[PDB]
Amino acid sequence: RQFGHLTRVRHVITYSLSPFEQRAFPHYFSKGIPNVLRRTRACILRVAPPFVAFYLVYTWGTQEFEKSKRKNPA
Amino acid sequence: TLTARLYSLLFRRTSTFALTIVVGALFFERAFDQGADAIYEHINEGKLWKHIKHKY
Amino acid sequence: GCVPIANAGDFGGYYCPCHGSHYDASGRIRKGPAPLNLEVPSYEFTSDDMVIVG
Amino acid sequence: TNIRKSHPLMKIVNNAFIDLPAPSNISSWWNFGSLLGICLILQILTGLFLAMHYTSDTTTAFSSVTHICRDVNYGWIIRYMHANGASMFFICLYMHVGRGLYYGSYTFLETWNIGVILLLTVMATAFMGYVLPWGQMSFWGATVITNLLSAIPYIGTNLVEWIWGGFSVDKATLTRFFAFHFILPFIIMAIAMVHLLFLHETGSNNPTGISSDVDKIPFHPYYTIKDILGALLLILALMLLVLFAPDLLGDPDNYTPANPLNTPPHIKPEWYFLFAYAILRSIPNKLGGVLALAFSILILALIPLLHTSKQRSMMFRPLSQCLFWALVADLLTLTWIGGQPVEHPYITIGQLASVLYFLLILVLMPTAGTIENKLLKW
Amino acid sequence: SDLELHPPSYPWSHRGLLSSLDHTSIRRGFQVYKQVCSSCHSMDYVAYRHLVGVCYTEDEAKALAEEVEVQDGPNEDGEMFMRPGKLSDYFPKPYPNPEAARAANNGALPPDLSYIVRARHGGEDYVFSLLTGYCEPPTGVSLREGLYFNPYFPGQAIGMAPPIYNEVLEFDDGTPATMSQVAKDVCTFLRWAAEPEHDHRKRMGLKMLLMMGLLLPLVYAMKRHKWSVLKSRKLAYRPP
Amino acid sequence: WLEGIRKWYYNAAGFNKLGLMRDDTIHENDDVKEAIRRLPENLYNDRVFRIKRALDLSMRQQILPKEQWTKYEEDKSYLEPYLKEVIRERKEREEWAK
Amino acid sequence: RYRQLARNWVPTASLWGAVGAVGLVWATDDWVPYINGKF
Amino acid sequence: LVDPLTTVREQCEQLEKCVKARERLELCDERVSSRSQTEEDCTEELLDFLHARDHCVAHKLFNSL
Ligand SMILES: CCCCCCCCCCCCCCCCCC(=O)OC[C@H](COP(=O)([O-])OCC(O)COP(=O)([O-])OC[C@@H](COC(=O)CCCCCCCCCCCCCCCCC)OC(=O)CCCCCCCCCCCCCCCCC)OC(=O)CCCCCCCCCCCCCCCCC
Ligand SMILES: CCCCC/C=C/C/C=C/CCCCCCCC(=O)O[C@H](COC(=O)CCCCCCCCCCCCCCC)COP(=O)(O)OCC[N+](C)(C)C
Ligand SMILES: CCCCCCCC/C=C/CCCCCCCC(=O)O[C@H](COC(=O)CCCCCCCCCCC)COP(=O)(O)OCCN
Ligand SMILES: CCCCCCCC/C=C/CCCCCCCC(=O)O[C@H](COC(=O)CCCCCCCCCCC)COP(=O)(O)OCCN
Ligand SMILES: CCCCCCCC/C=C/CCCCCCCC(=O)O[C@H](COC(=O)CCCCCCCCCCC)COP(=O)(O)OCCN
Ligand SMILES: CCCCCCCC/C=C\CCCCCCCC(=O)O[C@H](COC(=O)CCCCCCCCCCC)COP(=O)(O)OCCN
Ligand code: HEC
Ligand code: HEM
Ligand code: HEM
Ligand SMILES: CCCCCCCCCCCCO[C@@H]1O[C@H](CO)[C@@H](O[C@H]2O[C@H](CO)[C@@H](O)[C@H](O)[C@H]2O)[C@H](O)[C@H]1O
Ligand SMILES: CC1=NC2=C(COCC2)C(=O)[C@@H]1c1ccc(Oc2ccc(OC(F)(F)F)cc2)cc1
Repeated sequence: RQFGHLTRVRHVITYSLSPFEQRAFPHYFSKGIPNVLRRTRACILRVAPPFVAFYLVYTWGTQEFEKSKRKNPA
Repeated sequence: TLTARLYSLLFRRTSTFALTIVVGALFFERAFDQGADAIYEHINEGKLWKHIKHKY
Repeated sequence: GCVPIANAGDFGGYYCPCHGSHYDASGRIRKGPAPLNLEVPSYEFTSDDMVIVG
Repeated sequence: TNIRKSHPLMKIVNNAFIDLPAPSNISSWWNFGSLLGICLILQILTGLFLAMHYTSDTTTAFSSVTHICRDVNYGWIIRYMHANGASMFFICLYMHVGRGLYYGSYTFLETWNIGVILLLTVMATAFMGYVLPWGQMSFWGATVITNLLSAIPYIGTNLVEWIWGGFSVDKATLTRFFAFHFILPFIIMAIAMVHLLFLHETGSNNPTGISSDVDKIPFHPYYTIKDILGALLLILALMLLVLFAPDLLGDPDNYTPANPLNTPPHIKPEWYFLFAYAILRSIPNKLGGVLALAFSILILALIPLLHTSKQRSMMFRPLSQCLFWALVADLLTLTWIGGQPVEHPYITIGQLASVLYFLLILVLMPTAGTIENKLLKW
Repeated sequence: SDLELHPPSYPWSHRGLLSSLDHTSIRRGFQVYKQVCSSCHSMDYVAYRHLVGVCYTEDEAKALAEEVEVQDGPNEDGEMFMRPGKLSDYFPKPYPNPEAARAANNGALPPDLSYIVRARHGGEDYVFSLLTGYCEPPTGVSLREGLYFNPYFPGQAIGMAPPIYNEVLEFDDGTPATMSQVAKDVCTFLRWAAEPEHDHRKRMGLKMLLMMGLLLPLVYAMKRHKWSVLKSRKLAYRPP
Repeated sequence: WLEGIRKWYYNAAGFNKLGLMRDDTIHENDDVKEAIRRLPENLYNDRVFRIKRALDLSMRQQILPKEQWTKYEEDKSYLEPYLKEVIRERKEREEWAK
Repeated sequence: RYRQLARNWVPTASLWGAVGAVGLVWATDDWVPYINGKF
Repeated sequence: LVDPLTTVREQCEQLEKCVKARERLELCDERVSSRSQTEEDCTEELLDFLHARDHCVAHKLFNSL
């Protein structure tokens, strides 16, 4: 299937502008920083929790290996 | 504007845009090599053979 | 992996100089790191005074 | 009329990479396919150059490689590239597989299983390549791993000895691994051709998981520019390693020639196999460990049947998203464990991580799909 | 045994990302190998030629080569002879095989030094702290004899006698030959021996970083331009 | 209650933020294909649009204003009737062929 | 009903199972007389 | 001729952190020294001593080379 019979669409208007009429980076920081924050707040409670737990299991288990290699008074 | 001058002079004809790029790469190669080299050899003053070779 | 020295060790069999292991005359690891005993291969005693290892 | 559309050869290239209707909204996660192609070309070129200088005799091999690094012109950069290249390939591979899982791309069954095979094939390739220098790790790594096939009852011993071509990993094994390592990338190229051929039947998935026929765009120039950008970033990365940190991802024992009499303190394979090493090491029994190792990879093939969600992609599946990232972190943990010596606490961390892995794929994420379904009144 | 003391991190003149090896230090460090280490330890991957352009002029290197006796291939009669070394000869093996080396060292084989920096975790930091790390056993420790106490070695019992101490050699440049100074210099040479490319690679690193500084925003800008058509577009649904 | 969780989940899912309705997100197997195919002009073009909209937003890594988000209460199952019947039909042909 | 009233591939897959058995046994090389029965 | 390393080692042993591991070594010397039948050594306490000294040494030593 190629452009021409992909699907059937009715009543939709697409307006756009030549790249040479426009800025490459419209309001890049003023819109973009807020947007990136928004994006991160959205995902961090899904993504970050596991990696926290990794860091912890790795912290703990690395130091449990430390301790067990030492001597204790007995 | 400068860019206007450049467009009409160099970039409009595609044969010319190419001729620009090969010639500019030539001067860029020489320039960039020479400058980055000097940057490295100043960052590493004294430590290179080419800095100490006068002694032998 | 080093070569045990024969007729030596706490167990009068094999003592590794390396990480200090002690094999008996049976080759069995007695005192040291060496995970398991010495490696017992496949032999057959062809003649009364001949042996084949392989 | 127009050559790009008619000519038998150009038509294909046009249909494949210029006028291909791509979704408007594929993310950076769809970069990886092209990048994998680059990885593959990269290895073949750097590989070919190395092979003009290397020898696969036990006696000459270690030194022939170091000869590349000392006396061949630019041999050093080429060699380090082919080695960091192998890492970049596995990064690209695991990212690529990630996207498959999260966005439900695996619904494209033929594409997907070809892909599993690509993975296996690249795995074989890199396993055998790592042996080629004949360092301590190369040798003892290849020995331990190939020996697992000994645990196959009835035929194990015979089978491993036939692979070796003798009674240990020795002269005959290295020479044949060189041969295999050379021809395998070629076969990978064809399989990859086919991988694409099937993808081109459906076109691409996208992050919404929702059909995108109402908003496709010609591949060129949107995705030509974007792949190039990605390739730059891959090159940035590759060369950062080669030029700043060439040994960062390797083991130093591989600078010590292979010695059949002195076993290294900790034997590990390359990092890209560590998760599977750790699963294998968790099982007491040796055939158990083998079948677990095989299943940790082949399970990829089953994931299509384990899909429960009425939605294709995890974009709108919060519970599934959490579980997905759990699996990812677990694989980071499995990797950590696999790089560690078999002692407390790591033995038990590893066992847990191994359980968690299979638990997630076979029970938890299926369930979550279903819980989500009920939360949506379907 | 099965303990720690992993090396601390000494601020080598070549630790820095864009920092080259100190070539004067390499020259001194060669001397340290030549006069001290080369009695026990091979370095099979260096030839006299490799010193040229690095720490020795071409004829200086030739002088150093001529100083050694090397065997050469069969003459007319079909006999082996000895000759003076050339640039083309590799730095000579101190014994004709490993078993010979063992007999001479109480059964321990001294590792070749070609890659030693590279084939030990910690590299220069490890090796430096090894040479300068020799101490008297702690209370309760008794080592088999001819194995020495060194906290930086695996197991702490090393079959190498402390090879390094003040005025152990004389420096061409006349730098104060203190123990720490000679351990630094030999380490520097040992890094170079393991990785001749260190300087070239670091130069390229710089040029790669520079080109990428140009090319990454450039191509990124190209991307945004093409895609601006799409980024800007506004959609309108208009059923009758 | 059950409904308290379902409402939280809906907002978490977040398809509403792109102005999609639940039925827009259903993965298209053969049954679903057919249900869509039986949609009347109004309902079909509406879907076409909602998805154009969402896809264009996905591209931009953007969402709608909250004012514009699909409300939990207002989200009708436009597709279920068409689909329930497509499936009833299939189940029938299955039955028959045994 | 009508599948189960298939199961006509059971006697055909019986003969295909002997082809699989005998085939693996031929390709791989005692109690068959003559052939290998007399090594 | 004085090795600047033996200088700096002495300077580093001044530090508070070092003195604490020095105490740990002292206590262990008594303990192992005074018994005739047990199996302890003081490797552990020595090693963490050297660790504290040597991280200190590293910072300073190189200046004077
Ligand atoms: C308590 C103390 C101890 C701490 C431990 C505890 C941990 C607690 C914290 C939790 C940490 C774990 C959770 C992860 C982070 C939180 C979530 C998050 O990432 O939110 C992003 C979140 C995701 O957005 P979204 O819309 O929800 O979904 C993303 C889309 O799917 C697609 O987005 P798109 O299509 O718009 O494309 C852009 C996208 C593209 O995303 C991708 O393609 C993914 C990967 C590519 C990165 C981006 C392209 C740049 C190329 C990178 C490589 C080039 C060389 C540089 C050197 C590499 C560095 C080592 O870029 C990103 O999203 C950046 C995230 C990349 C994260 C990579 C993870 C690091 C690996 C570490 C492994 C652990 C071992 C360490 C060993 C060290 C190494 C030897 O959104 C944003 O932040 C906005 C996205 C736009 C980017 C903003 C600006 C960043 C610049 C990007 C380029 C550089 C990225 C850095 C890469 C490597 C750094 C090391
Ligand atoms: C000479 C011997 C070489 C043998 C191998 C063959 C190589 C081909 C070319 C080599 C010489 C370099 C000259 C380049 C020709 C000029 C390119 C061009 O002519 O076409 C550009 C494509 O390049 C772009 O995008 C470029 C952006 C992406 C980066 C790709 C650039 C390729 C670099 C050339 C490699 C040189 C090989 C050296 C090997 C020793 C088109 O871009 P635009 O659509 O904005 O222009 C619009 C047209 N206007 C401006 C004239 C109105
Ligand atoms: C789906 C059901 C799941 C059940 C699985 C339970 C286990 C029983 C299965 C047994 C069959 C095993 C044959 C496949 C090999 C799997 C192991 C594997 O990944 O081997 C690769 C080589 O790839 C190779 O050897 C493969 C190269 C090309 C061969 C193509 C194989 C076709 C299968 C694909 C299925 C879609 C080597 O990786 P390693 O070096 O061992 O990894 C190092 C880890 N320490
Ligand atoms: C035998 C194979 C075994 C199984 C394969 C496992 C795969 C290994 C994993 C590698 C990473 C795969 C990436 C998965 C797809 C990314 C999905 C994603 O980007 O999700 C983001 C959050 O992003 C983020 O937060 C992006 C951060 C990326 C995190 C880096 C990954 C760490 C590497 C671990 C290596 C062992 C949310 O995006 P969406 O739901 O699309 O919504 C977009 C906004 N509306
Ligand atoms: C069919 C043609 C293929 C060409 C591929 C096009 C590459 C497109 C991307 C380029 C990335 C830009 C960064 C490159 C930095 C180049 C800087 C530079 O001059 O470095 C080179 C080494 O760099 C390097 O060697 C760095 C090069 C990194 C490119 C690796 C990617 C391609 C893999 C090649 C594997 C076969 C040599 O510098 P010097 O030795 O000082 O030589 C002085 C000048 N002649
Ligand atoms: C035997 C050994 C065990 C150790 C295992 C170690 C490795 C994995 C460990 C931990 C991962 C836990 C992930 C839980 C975080 C989920 C809760 C949360 O923080 O975020 C929820 C997401 O909702 C939701 O997703 C709803 C909550 C449902 C989450 C399911 C938790 C299952 C995680 C897997 C545990 C193995 C809310 O966040 P958003 O909806 O993004 O909105 C944010 C603003 N409210
Ligand atoms: C013979 C008296 C020697 C001289 C002179 C030098 N070294 Fe040595 N070294 C020797 C032996 C027998 C061994 C093996 C030690 C063992 O425990 O088995 C070594 C070892 C080294 C090592 C390896 C450290 C490790 O982790 O394995 C290094 C880095 C080393 N030697 C360096 C070295 C240097 C720099 C010398 C001159 C300054 C030097 N050695 C002299 C025997 C002898
Ligand atoms: C998927 C593609 C490939 C991968 C993943 C790959 C992987 C590897 C790996 C991991 C090594 C060990 C690198 C090292 O640490 O030294 C290696 C070495 C080698 N590879 Fe490949 N390789 C690939 C393709 C090729 C091809 C096509 C050739 C030759 C035609 C080749 C030739 C070599 C040679 C000669 C070596 C030995 C030199 C060296 O160790 O660097 N490779 N390969
Ligand atoms: C040599 C290795 C591989 C190469 C060269 C390769 C190549 C590609 C390319 C070019 C694409 C299209 C671009 C993209 O969507 O990223 C792609 C897509 C895909 N590949 Fe791969 N691939 C490889 C390995 C794999 C593996 C291992 C899997 C799965 C285990 C896989 C599954 C897929 C899937 C499902 C898609 C479709 C993604 C989508 O459209 O959403 N591939 N591959
Ligand atoms: C918590 C109880 C209080 C007393 C113990 C306190 C110490 C901390 C808890 C762990 C105790 C160590 O005791 C135990 O040792 C064994 C042997 O290495 C390891 O455990 C492992 O044993 C073997 C390893 O070959 C595996 O078959 C087994 O499946 C696994 O659990 C763990 O390290 C730990 O479960
Ligand atoms: C076809 C294709 N469809 C889609 C996407 C993205 O998603 C939409 C579909 C793509 O990114 C791509 C793609 C794939 C490879 C590529 O560059 C090559 C080509 C060939 C090559 O060598 C090889 F051996 F493989 F032939 C190495 C890299 C460029 C583009």
